[PDB]
Amino acid sequence: KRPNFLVIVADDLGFSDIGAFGGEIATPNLDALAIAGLRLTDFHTASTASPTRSMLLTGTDHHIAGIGTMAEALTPELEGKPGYEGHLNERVVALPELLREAGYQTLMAGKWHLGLKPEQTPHARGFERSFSLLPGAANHYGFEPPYDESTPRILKGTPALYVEDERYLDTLPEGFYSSDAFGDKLLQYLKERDQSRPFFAYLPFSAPHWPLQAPREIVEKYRGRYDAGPEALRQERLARLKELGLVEADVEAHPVLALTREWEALEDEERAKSARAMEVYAAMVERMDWNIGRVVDYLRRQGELDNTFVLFMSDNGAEGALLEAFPKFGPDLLGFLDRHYDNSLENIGRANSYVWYGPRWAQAATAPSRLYKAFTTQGGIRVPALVRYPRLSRQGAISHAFATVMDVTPTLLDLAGVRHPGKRWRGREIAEPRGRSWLGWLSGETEAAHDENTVTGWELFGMRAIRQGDWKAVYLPAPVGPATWQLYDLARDPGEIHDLADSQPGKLAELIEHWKRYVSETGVV
Ligand SMILES: [Ca+2]
Repeated sequence: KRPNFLVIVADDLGFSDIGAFGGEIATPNLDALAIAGLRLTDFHTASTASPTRSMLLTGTDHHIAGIGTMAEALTPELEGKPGYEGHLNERVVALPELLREAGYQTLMAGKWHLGLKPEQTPHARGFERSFSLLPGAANHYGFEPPYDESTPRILKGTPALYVEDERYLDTLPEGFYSSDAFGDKLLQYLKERDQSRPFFAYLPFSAPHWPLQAPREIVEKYRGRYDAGPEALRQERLARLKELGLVEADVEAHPVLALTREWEALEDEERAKSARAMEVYAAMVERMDWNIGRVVDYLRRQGELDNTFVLFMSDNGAEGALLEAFPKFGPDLLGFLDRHYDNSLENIGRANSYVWYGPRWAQAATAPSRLYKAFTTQGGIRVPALVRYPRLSRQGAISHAFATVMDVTPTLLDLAGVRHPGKRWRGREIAEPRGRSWLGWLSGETEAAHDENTVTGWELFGMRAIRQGDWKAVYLPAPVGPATWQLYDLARDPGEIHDLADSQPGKLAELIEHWKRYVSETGVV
């Protein structure tokens, strides 16, 4: 009996946000899956959305698969470079393409971020039914600003661009809210399925990505919950992570780094607005979980859930960016929002608000890790993940076994009984996976899918990392870092605090040789 797959991806959700990962946010559906399943604490993505998604659906690195950098960041200089096409390219075959030609029904509702053009949509790349937001973000209610010369580039790049199969949509339905619409559509496609054949269901939410927006009735459940601020929260999260066994009691958390004012330096009005942004975030996460519950509860009542491999993950670390801090996102983002949105306290969270919660709230959720989204430190690339599938032996536990998002395609092919086609598919050259199937590990035959000699690289925006076993070197250029390689023993120092470059040069030099091979093999520019 071939299993079904349900692959759920949160957008910018933090490590300790979910209850079963140490958080205060109501996530009852995900908690039940997590505690019955396997919770992963050493599972990694890339540091932002589209790199990670290209890896998820191929089993190889984003510099091969077409998102060598984010499409939104491409330059004339990068044009023509293999794997910097700005969309999922044809140097790869996608997981749904392989499963569909083997009898699986491929169903998707959510954010794509792997191409905007017709030949790059889910319908072109293996999904028989799909309801999708093509860009990397959008207003969750479909409220659009005017688009003219004056519009900030970050808003120009995030329109509410939706497609259903081949149909680029003209209007969005009344009551549109991104998470609810994705739950509604995937539920529709499941109810309409051929019940005599398995499905591959992909549920990439755009929540809890900015702009932070959620139903007022849910935000109201969190009124006052965050009045003590993001460092009080970080302390609550760290304590809970340790109580639950997700982090060891002796772990030294990375200090919090922000150019903004600390909570106690803020004025009452400023704190109230920041706390409300976190209340709205919490509601986004709760409402995402509610929609997950609708899908999972349907499958449960169908008697399909126990034969469904359920994977939940976030796509990168929590979002600590200050969007106002980047001229590339402008011009004049704050002024534009002042003149076109209403970010006053009582409107934060509504369709015509536009807020993001900033670096201190983000680092509460990445703690004890260093930094957050778009960095190659663990705060950017270690994300929460769970697997619920009762056939497998390793269930009910917390695992600190090393894993990455590139392992997912090989694992699901393995479970599906489908071989990766090798180096050719549909008359073209394609890449072979760099990840490894989890089935030996999850069946109890081995302790992990990787070992102390496994080598994994990362690069984005000029930031780098290279890992072998539990040794990891990081390169952060100015003014994000010292502009030289730093070396961490993640087994002793998960916070990437103690730079061993000077005391262990032999190890660093080994990892630099691995970095150079990673560059060569994947086409890093
Ligand atoms: Ca993301």
